[PDB]
Amino acid sequence: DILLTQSPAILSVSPGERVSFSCRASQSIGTDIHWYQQRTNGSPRLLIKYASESISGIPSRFSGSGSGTDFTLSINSVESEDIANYYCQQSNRWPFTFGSGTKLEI
Amino acid sequence: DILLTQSPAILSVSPGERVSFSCRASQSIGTDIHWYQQRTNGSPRLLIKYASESISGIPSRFSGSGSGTDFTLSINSVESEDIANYYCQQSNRWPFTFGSGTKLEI
Amino acid sequence: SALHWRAAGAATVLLVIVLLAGSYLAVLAERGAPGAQLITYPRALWWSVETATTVAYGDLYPVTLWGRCVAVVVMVAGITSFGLVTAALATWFVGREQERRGH
Amino acid sequence: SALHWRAAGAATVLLVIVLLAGSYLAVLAERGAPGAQLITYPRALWWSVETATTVAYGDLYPVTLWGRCVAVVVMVAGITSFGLVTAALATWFVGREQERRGH
Amino acid sequence: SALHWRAAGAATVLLVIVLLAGSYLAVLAERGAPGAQLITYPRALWWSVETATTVAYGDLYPVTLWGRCVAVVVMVAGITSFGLVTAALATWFVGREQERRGH
Amino acid sequence: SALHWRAAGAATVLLVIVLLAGSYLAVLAERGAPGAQLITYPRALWWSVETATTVAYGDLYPVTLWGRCVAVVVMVAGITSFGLVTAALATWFVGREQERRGH
Ligand SMILES: CCCCCCCCCCCCCC(=O)O[C@@H](CO)COC(=O)CCCCCCCC
Ligand SMILES: CCCCCCCCCCCCCC(=O)O[C@@H](CO)COC(=O)CCCCCCCC
Ligand SMILES: CCCCCCCCCCCCCC(=O)O[C@@H](CO)COC(=O)CCCCCCCC
Ligand SMILES: CCCCCCCCCCCCCC(=O)O[C@@H](CO)COC(=O)CCCCCCCC
Ligand SMILES: CCCCCCCCCO
Ligand SMILES: CCCCCCCCCO
Ligand SMILES: CCCCCCCCCO
Ligand SMILES: CCCCCCCCCO
Ligand SMILES: [K+]
Ligand SMILES: [K+]
Ligand SMILES: [K+]
Ligand SMILES: [K+]
Repeated sequence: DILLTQSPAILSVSPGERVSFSCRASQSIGTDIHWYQQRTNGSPRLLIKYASESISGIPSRFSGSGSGTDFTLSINSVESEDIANYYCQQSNRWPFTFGSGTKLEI
Repeated sequence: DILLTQSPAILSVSPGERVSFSCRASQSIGTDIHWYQQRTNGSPRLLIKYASESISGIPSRFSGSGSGTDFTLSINSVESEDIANYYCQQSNRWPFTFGSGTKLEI
Repeated sequence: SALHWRAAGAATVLLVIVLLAGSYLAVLAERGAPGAQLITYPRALWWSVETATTVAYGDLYPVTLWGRCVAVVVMVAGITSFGLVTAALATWFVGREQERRGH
Repeated sequence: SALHWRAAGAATVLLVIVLLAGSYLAVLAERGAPGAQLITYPRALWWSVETATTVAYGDLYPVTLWGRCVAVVVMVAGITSFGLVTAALATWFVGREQERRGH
Repeated sequence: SALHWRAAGAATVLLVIVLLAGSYLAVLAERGAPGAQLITYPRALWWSVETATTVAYGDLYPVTLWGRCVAVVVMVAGITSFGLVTAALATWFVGREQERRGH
Repeated sequence: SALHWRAAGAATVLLVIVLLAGSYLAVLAERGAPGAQLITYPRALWWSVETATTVAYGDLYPVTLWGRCVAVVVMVAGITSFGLVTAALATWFVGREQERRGH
């Protein structure tokens, strides 16, 4: 099974600054990574699909990058509503797996 | 994206000595590496293409070697006009990427 | 209509059907096998085309018994459909040459 | 019966025989070669089908001389069997078109 | 001239055109996809030949939807062109044997 | 003798010649290219067979321009030789069926 490493587990950023979450796969998985946001007491919410493809209704502030084993989720100018846990998920090989998650602090 | 590591960042050599810049790719890229020279206040200048192929107008002093992940740019008998930054660039996978550059000191 | 052309068209539509059904059944058979890559329907359709044309790049292939049985069905369907197109072309050429010889 | 259909059926059964014998002989030839992957009979049968159809995904292949000779036999058997099926289809189409032209 | 030979030549020139256009369009479709390898025109022409012959070594292949559509066009063009050459050869042989039988 | 069988035999011997010459020329073209794998004559002959049958496992392939030109020659020779065998089989079947119909 593919291990998704999200390090660091906590990201601390000043308001309006660009921030980047990291997701590293234990093997090359092309672009088959997807990014979800989970706020407190909420269900996960698809932010990015296939490493970089935008989702309807997600602010243009969010973007994604990378291929192979190293992937990045970026937020340009962070704001308070971004405070949440962020998870990556791979669909390249069965079974689908999740990263351990990175918390965003402001 | 393919990471091109150029280490060390500074190379110090005596005049007339052979020197070797190193470029290491994060994954195997065959021979799809190209070497550029940038002098102070100048634009980059293609020195070597496809790891080892000579460019018209470049002194025979310059050569290139390697395949896979490890590549070398060599200068036999360095002279003052070689003082510059040297960059490698890969074209094996999209997007094209650059190494961080190595400065030549005499 | 001439039998070879009707059979060519029928083989074309049957091959399309086999491609779609093979994508569906390949995903169905491969999910649950750790390490399997043939597990989403888009790239499964790409793989089915690869398999029917015998242009198998090696980016995707089944690892389970039933995925490989599906693959064999797709292989045979594609090979026989393209061979049937070749046979229809040969029949057309043979008839045209008979007519050109005034026979 | 018509010769082309009988030959098609005979080629089908001969190809099945070649697939089974090639799986057995490929395992026999590849075991003992360090790094060889074509060493268990199930995936050897899968590989033999891959080889006979020319749909060679690249997941398995022989590394020894005798394994590769077995592979060549399987390749030629599969290619000629499918070509014979194509030839039989062409003969059927040609006869049908001759009859449709009233000749 | 005989229809099968003219069609063979036309298919040859059309296949050359498809190879060149497929190389161009494959580079156009694959650039912008992170990790894509089919992104320079020389190796794209090599890949187009691989794809048209079904001799797909697996060194290069498209990863985007439009690159794979281009690939399907190249596959079908190559397979049908080589099958048309086979059909023309069959027609030539059939005519020669008819003449040799004095019919 | 019948033209299709003589042409089949001639194509067989020509394909053997092309396999040997292609192995030699592939090694000649690939040595000197860093990272090239098609550089010893035994596995070059194995690769030439892979290429002529279109059963390209992906264990070996050329990386230079001239190696790939050699590869294209081998591809076309193999594909046309096997298609010629198919055409000869079709001619044999057509003649046999004509005779069976008493025509
Ligand atoms: C001495 C004679 C040897 C000749 C062949 C040996 C026969 C072995 C039976 C093959 C299927 C059963 C293997 C098994 O137990 O299924 C699983 C194996 O663990 C996985 O299935 C598989 O690996 C896929 C099966 C291959 C499908 C393609 C076959 C085309 C008809
Ligand atoms: C100058 C002319 C060059 C043209 C070809 C050169 C001929 C070389 C002989 C090839 C077989 C002997 C090599 C050897 O000593 O066997 C082993 C090599 O160490 C492994 O066998 C092998 O690697 C597999 C043999 C290839 C089998 C497929 C061949 C189809 C008929
Ligand atoms: C239940 C029936 C399942 C049978 C097949 C499922 C149909 C899926 C539609 C396939 C194309 C759309 C996928 C998509 O959204 O495009 C992208 C997927 O994210 C990438 O495109 C791709 O991966 C390439 C498309 C494949 C091209 C070759 C197809 C030959 C006609
Ligand atoms: C806009 C039209 C684009 C369509 C194709 C573009 C034409 C490019 C010319 C291709 C050969 C020259 C490339 C070159 O400079 O040779 C080397 C490249 O650095 C390596 O050669 C190679 O990579 C191998 C050449 C491919 C051989 C198979 C071709 C079958 C006829
Ligand atoms: C011939 C196709 C059979 C359908 C495959 C069903 C998949 C179930 C595997 O458990
Ligand atoms: C043509 C098939 C020959 C049988 C292979 C026997 C394997 C013995 C290898 O030492
Ligand atoms: C059928 C070929 C279509 C041309 C591909 C255009 C590439 C654009 C992809 O954004
Ligand atoms: C068509 C075959 C040409 C022969 C290849 C010669 C290899 C020389 C490469 O420098
Ligand atoms: K292949
Ligand atoms: K491969
Ligand atoms: K064929
Ligand atoms: K093939």
